[PDB]
Amino acid sequence: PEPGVEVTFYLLDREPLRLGSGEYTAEELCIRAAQECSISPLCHNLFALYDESTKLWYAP
Repeated sequence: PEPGVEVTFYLLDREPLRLGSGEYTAEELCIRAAQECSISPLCHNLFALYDESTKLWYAP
């Protein structure tokens, strides 16, 4: 609805990430999310981004 970027998490205990302006790559956002979800660096390799409305996974 409202303009902007909203990266959601399946854990309701964590606030969804918000962005307003800038240029970013997928890996940077993945790292930022992993910091919020307290994922160890050894296991962040298994995670990525996905879009429900388009059924497409972003490249790294």
